[PDB]
Amino acid sequence: CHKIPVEADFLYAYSTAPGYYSWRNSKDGSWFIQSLCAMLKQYADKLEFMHILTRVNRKVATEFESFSFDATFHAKKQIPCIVSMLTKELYFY
Amino acid sequence: CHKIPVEADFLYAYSTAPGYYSWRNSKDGSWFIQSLCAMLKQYADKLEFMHILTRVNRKVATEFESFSFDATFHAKKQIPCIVSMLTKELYFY
Amino acid sequence: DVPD
Amino acid sequence: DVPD
Amino acid sequence: DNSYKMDYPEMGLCIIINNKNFHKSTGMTSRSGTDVDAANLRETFRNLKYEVRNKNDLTREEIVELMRDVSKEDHSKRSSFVCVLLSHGEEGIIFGTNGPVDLKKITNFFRGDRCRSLTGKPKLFIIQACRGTELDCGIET
Amino acid sequence: NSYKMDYPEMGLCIIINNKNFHKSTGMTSRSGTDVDAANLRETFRNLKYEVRNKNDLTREEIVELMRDVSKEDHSKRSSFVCVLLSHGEEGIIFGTNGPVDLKKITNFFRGDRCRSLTGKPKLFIIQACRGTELDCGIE
Repeated sequence: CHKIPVEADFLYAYSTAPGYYSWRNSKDGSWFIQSLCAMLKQYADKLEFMHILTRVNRKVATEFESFSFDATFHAKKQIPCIVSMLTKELYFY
Repeated sequence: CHKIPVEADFLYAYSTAPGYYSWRNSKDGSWFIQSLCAMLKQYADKLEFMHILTRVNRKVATEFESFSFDATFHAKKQIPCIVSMLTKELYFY
Repeated sequence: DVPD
Repeated sequence: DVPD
Repeated sequence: DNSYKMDYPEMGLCIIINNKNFHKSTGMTSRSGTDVDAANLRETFRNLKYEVRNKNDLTREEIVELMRDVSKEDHSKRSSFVCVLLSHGEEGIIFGTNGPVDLKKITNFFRGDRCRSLTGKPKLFIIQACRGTELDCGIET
Repeated sequence: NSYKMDYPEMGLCIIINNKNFHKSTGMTSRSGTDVDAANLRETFRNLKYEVRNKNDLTREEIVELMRDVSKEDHSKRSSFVCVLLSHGEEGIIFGTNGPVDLKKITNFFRGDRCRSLTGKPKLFIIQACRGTELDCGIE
């Protein structure tokens, strides 16, 4: 007599907190996707996924600050949002 | 020169997926808090918080299934939903 | 079991 | 830097 | 560097809002069994060394006022902050005994620019509450 | 414990890349998202994933693409990755001409609705706005 829920085993890696802008840079790419790719390149041979995404959080949170001539969009930060309905640990190796 | 986002360093451990019911046994208490307390008591000295929550997610998803005299409320499942804006790993010791 |  |  | 500094003198506050009985004008049942929950949480978090403060049957104002006032404490000597809410709810909403409170309103008091003594420290919110009325009918394995 | 990831293939990586939008929108074309997609493709070839870049899809084309992929035979794949690069708002991803619920896209992979992926991790990486609040920061 065994079922799992139909929404289990989904992971949502959103680029930004619910309600907020997500920042993209014109030449280097969106802040989130650069960090996600840098972090996987560094650690997907070393670290469970959720810990890779926690490092993507820290990177985006600390190494980016919007720059703009428009005062309303200048010196703005961003924090991505891990939404995990996963039931086990995920390793890419 | 070194700001952090103000929504950073939050962790929301929800009992259930967005949109969905959450389930509580009238006698043993809610499935989430049941499973959350068992996994912290077992792993809070060994595991990082995200991995404790993943195992909570697995316990709610597999070990619990609703029993109701109301056919419309009977044989339902639950998956909790971890939402991390955490920037580092979290160890309870 | 009952919803919340 | 541009909002998405 | 990769791990929050969990070695301050204290682990921090653990606030447990345990609503079991609702004004009938809200039309929600007594939440049977939630005290078992509240007792489990108190003991579980006693072992992780938290200062557990337990509050029972709070109205939407009592909740916002507890949370404002706790957000004004000096947390400089604390590692983390935990808040557990046990109640009815809808998506984004937690019920006081008399009506709904938005989650974002509670969480905002602890934003990094509003509660400076918790800036940089993990703020945990464990929420036992409905987020709507869909039903997961599941699937065999 | 941990998911089983030595099936013969790691799985599919579906990259939808929406840079240029229709008239009825008036949304800026999202410059630099091509750097993003090219970056994603090579990262995931290194993770031994089957990548498929699709570019500039209407909201109808998206739901179709996902319905199709959700009816494939995933039995020999460990996992499924999906990347959406586009404008957005809370719960919403923008096709080149208008918005889609993210739950419409994701519902095609619900365990009851996609049997070859039940019990296997499904990853949705989403680069999109979720609103219009700004984070100003502190300290």
